[PDB]
Amino acid sequence: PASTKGPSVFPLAPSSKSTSGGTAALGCLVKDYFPEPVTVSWNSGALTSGVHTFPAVLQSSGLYSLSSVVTVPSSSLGTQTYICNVNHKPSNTKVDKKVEPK
Amino acid sequence: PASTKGPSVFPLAPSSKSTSGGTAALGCLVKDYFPEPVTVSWNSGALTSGVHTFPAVLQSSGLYSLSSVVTVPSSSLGTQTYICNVNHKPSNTKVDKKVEPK
Amino acid sequence: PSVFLFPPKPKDTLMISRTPEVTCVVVDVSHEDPQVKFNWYVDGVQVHNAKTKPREQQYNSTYRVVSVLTVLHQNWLDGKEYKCKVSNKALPAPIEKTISKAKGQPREPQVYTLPPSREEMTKNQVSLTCLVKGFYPSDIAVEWESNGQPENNYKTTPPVLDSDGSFFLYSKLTVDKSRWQQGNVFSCSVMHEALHNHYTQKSLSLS
Amino acid sequence: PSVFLFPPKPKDTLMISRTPEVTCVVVDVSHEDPQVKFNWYVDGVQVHNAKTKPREQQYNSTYRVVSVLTVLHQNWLDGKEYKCKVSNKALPAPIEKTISKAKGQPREPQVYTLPPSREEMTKNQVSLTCLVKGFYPSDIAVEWESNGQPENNYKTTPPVLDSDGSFFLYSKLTVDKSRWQQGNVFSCSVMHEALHNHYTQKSLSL
Repeated sequence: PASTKGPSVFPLAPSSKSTSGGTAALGCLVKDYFPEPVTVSWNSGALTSGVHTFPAVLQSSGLYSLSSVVTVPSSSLGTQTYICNVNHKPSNTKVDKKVEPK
Repeated sequence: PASTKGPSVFPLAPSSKSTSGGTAALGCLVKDYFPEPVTVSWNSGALTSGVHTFPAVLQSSGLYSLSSVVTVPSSSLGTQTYICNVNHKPSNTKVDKKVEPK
Repeated sequence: PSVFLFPPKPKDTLMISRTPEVTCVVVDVSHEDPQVKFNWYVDGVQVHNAKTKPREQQYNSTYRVVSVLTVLHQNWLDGKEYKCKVSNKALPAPIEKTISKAKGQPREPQVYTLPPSREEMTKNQVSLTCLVKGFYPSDIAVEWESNGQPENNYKTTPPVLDSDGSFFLYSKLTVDKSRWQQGNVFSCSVMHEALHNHYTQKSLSLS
Repeated sequence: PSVFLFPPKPKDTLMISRTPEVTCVVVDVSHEDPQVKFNWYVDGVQVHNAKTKPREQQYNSTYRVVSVLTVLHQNWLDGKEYKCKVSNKALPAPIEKTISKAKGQPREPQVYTLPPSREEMTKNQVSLTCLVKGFYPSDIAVEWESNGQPENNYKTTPPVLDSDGSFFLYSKLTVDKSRWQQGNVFSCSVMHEALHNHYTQKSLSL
């Protein structure tokens, strides 16, 4: 019956080994939607640098699945906050999801 | 009923953090025997230097209690191993006890 | 802010196939002013860049910035000098470091093989020695091989300044006494600027 | 700041004939900030002047008040910890530096002498080689001799860590191919803590 199914937004938390003043990587794993597309934009238009919105993959289930990641300092993991705006135009679904640590 | 009661041998540990090049002191606390005597040896006849087998004391319990100590390097705490041979002739009790850093 | 210059590895500049590089490391670049500017010079020329290549990182409570300059085997072998200039706003003046191969005419290394002492072949393992003397500069590389493969239980002493002013060292390969007796043949390969194709070789056996 | 402790020379602690010494060196002391004080501690004890003796400076524009302490071969060999405690006005706090000999079961060294290579028999000078391995700690003294007399033209590589946590090094004596031809006998002397009488001697000749 469903022509459309909104997507589920889960936080790929930064690596707890972190330190030194080094690189960390976080993200927003956008799982089990259909149909394409899924635009992923970060903090709503202001953190575009180092961002790689990966191509969607068709699960043996038939629902879609895209990983959306961003490299930022292992030193800005605490003050700033990282907000992934996954906008799903087909199902009219908008789910923001906070990416903060474990 | 008991004419005799063997003694308990416990290790007065130096330390396991040890190192530098100073003095450390270890030992064998021989507690709650009767009757006197308690001869105390170290490694069975070979480390007599710096050894002070303290006089036995009569606890308000009536059982005896002697401290048997030896000054050796803070630097030979790891390789000399230190073995205290507490031979209690009245109760026919011989308890060796290893003295070592916890 | 500290800066350390690192030269390419001895083999890198001896083999055209390898890639020799000069690395400039900067440690203790405060969290506040992480801006770091590199300027490279090859004999005082290139304030205007070159190959160059920086990256950026974070540590204890400071920053570490690495810049890498690929060099030309012959520029290095021809004694050219490489300058790394590190400018940081949190620095009174820029810090400059410079490196190159030691100055001096290149002397060919003499490589000799030395079998174990009679008094050692009474142990399960012996020592096969390879003497390399009279070379200059000290940049050099030593290796062992028995058959079409490397022997990995050996050690090389660091180079030592002889009375000559040339350099000498010893590499000690350790083999199961059983092998050395089976008539096996070993060989140490020495790589130096002064050797024909930057490489010579010597064999050692039990005959 | 700037303090640096130094251990005694290996040969000094192995023979009572010589006197070992822990040398505390402080660099870059200012003209307007001299007055350098010291304090030596052996395993805690001694806070008040022990048997020390420091003096002499002048440099590139700085100081360097080097203090020196007499060591007891036994004390050092047994591993007592020597602590130099410097104190300066132009210094934020009291700097420190300690040191004891490398810890670990000592291991007697194996000494082997090697003839010059056949291939080297083409030069006006040859190489007498002395191998020394299996020793721990790394403190070691190596010398050469000929029928009672000392050899000057020799060089010894520093201690290198082998696979088993032991050390090895090579000593190299340079001698006239003639002397080696005449059949003279050369000897490699090795001083180390684990050697019976702190000394062993190996010979080589044609």
